[PDB]
Amino acid sequence: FTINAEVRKEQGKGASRRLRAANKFPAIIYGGKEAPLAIELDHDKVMNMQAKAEFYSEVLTIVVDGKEIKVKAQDVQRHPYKPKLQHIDFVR
Amino acid sequence: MLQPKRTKFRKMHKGRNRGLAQGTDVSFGSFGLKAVGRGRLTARQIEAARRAMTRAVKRQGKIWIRVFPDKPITEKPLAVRMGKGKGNVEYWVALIQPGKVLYEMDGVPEELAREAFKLAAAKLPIKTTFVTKTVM
Amino acid sequence: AKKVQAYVKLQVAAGMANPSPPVGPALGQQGVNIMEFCKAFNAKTDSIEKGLPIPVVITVYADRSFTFVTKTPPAAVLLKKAAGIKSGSGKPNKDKVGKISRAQLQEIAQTKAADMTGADIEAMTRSIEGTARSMGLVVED
Amino acid sequence: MALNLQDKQAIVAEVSEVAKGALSAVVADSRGVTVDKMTELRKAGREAGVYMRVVRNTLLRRAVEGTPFECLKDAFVGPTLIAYSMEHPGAAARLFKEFAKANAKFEVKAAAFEGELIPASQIDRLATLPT
Amino acid sequence: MKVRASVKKLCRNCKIVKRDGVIRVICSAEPKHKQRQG
RNA sequence: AGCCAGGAUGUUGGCUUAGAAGCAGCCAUCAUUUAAAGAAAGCGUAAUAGCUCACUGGUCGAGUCGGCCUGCGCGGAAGA
Ligand SMILES: [Mg+2]
Ligand SMILES: [Mg+2]
Ligand SMILES: [Mg+2]
Ligand SMILES: [Mg+2]
Ligand SMILES: [Mg+2]
Ligand SMILES: [Mg+2]
Ligand SMILES: [Mg+2]
Ligand SMILES: [Mg+2]
Repeated sequence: FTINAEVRKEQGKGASRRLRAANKFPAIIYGGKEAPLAIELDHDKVMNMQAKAEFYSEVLTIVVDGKEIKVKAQDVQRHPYKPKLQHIDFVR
Repeated sequence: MLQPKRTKFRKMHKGRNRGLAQGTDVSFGSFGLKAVGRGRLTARQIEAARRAMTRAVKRQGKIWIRVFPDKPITEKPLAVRMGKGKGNVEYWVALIQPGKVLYEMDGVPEELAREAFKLAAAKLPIKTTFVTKTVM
Repeated sequence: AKKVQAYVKLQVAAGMANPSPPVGPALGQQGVNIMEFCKAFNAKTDSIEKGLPIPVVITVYADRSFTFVTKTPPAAVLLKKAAGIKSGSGKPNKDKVGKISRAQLQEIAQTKAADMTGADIEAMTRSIEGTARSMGLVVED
Repeated sequence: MALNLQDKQAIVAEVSEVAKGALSAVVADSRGVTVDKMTELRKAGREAGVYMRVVRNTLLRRAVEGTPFECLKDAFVGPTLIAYSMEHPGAAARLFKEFAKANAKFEVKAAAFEGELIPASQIDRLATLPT
Repeated sequence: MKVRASVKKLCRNCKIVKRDGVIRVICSAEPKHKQRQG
């Protein structure tokens, strides 16, 4: 339950689709007094991760720039018909 | 055959079936028949696919129908010229965008829930898929 | 001892001599006649009990008659007079039909030991108890 | 078949029986009858109880993996079907002959009754045992 | 045989074969289950 | 992949006695002998019998399945 993830730089419709058509997908980490953090991460991992019921309950440690941030999945966007994720909201 | 019990207006415009669906998550039951394709389901098709599920799983289990028509479709009689009024309402349809869960089952095995939805999917025009009630 | 020459068994309650509607054709399907299963069949039916199904081997030969040795009546047909209810199964888990304890079935188990095959008495005990388990008789252990 | 652990359990169970044992006997029912099955194993009940595991699994590497650790002469017995009937009470019991005696009493054949290991011998019908 | 556009495995012994471009379903038990095309 | 290989005695068990009887309709879904076997997944029966599938298995010898995600193709595909 540990995933490496990159920091986003371009963010919008155009970037997110380019990203989402490259085996990755956008997510966001937020919580506490700190600012939110936009987080690009790989699809094929997190797709296999969510099959387990622990994923949507237990604490996940997301690795960003070396730093491991502790979070829980608060919300998630499925793709309308295809079995694949679009976006995840990680509460801290 | 499903149909609205009374309506504000008898006849409705054609409109356009665009965008993505809204009833995407499997809400009530365990399993569900999701519409991959785009189109419109007549009142007859829904009943025909319901009968095909209901009779496959027998008395046991429970079924939901998430789609309901509420859109009247007019049709002009044979050998009648154009104009001279909007045609008469023949049948009723439900507009189906991609993602829409049509049916949902509960209280049955996973292997025997699929076999039932194939028989339903065979009745429908739209290309469909099987979906399970996930968390979140 | 010979292999499968033919001998298949199949008969009703031993008291009912010369069965034509129950067995009939299958009794004298081979060269063995119908009349013998009446004189010779009731030779060892009268010793134990009548109104009871008891199996016998039917090793037919080219002579005329057949050699035979008997065995033992079935589990459930014994568990009508012994159990109490003439019926047995029907709807066991949905609706428990009856019940029997270990003390009766353990005692009834060892009386068939001439036919029954096993290591100890307690071995066959739980089997011959077991035969109750699916007549809606969840064993009262 | 189940995991490496489940199969290791079965062999490691068989190896512990050889540690607390002595005499053994082969048996091969090429044309077996389930009435015979309850004579040579019924015997085991007449001895005492369940412990006498016949264990018919002499595959070139299955029960012969336990061979290297316990009694190396049984590797040559591997060819053709064989069952390693391990004993427990009584040193050199009467369970060896009964397989040969049952073979006559309606059992078709019995591996040519070759035997296992007490003086490291081959096919010998031996009435000379402690009784 | 049948020349249906949706051939499929009917019984256990039915077997799918691609002969000369065409997909066939040859069977051992019932010669009825023999079927071409699709 | 094959493959001499096992895959039970009572269960005609009860229940609508026209038999349902491992495989039509009512649930149970025994436990023994055990290297194993569900009182049964399918075929076959007026029902049996008899073939098997899960499975103990005896061999050969290490890669095998069944789904997803799919980019190209295939059939479906008959007119003057
Ligand atoms: Mg409009
Ligand atoms: Mg809409
Ligand atoms: Mg909504
Ligand atoms: Mg007019
Ligand atoms: Mg040709
Ligand atoms: Mg594959
Ligand atoms: Mg294609
Ligand atoms: Mg043509």
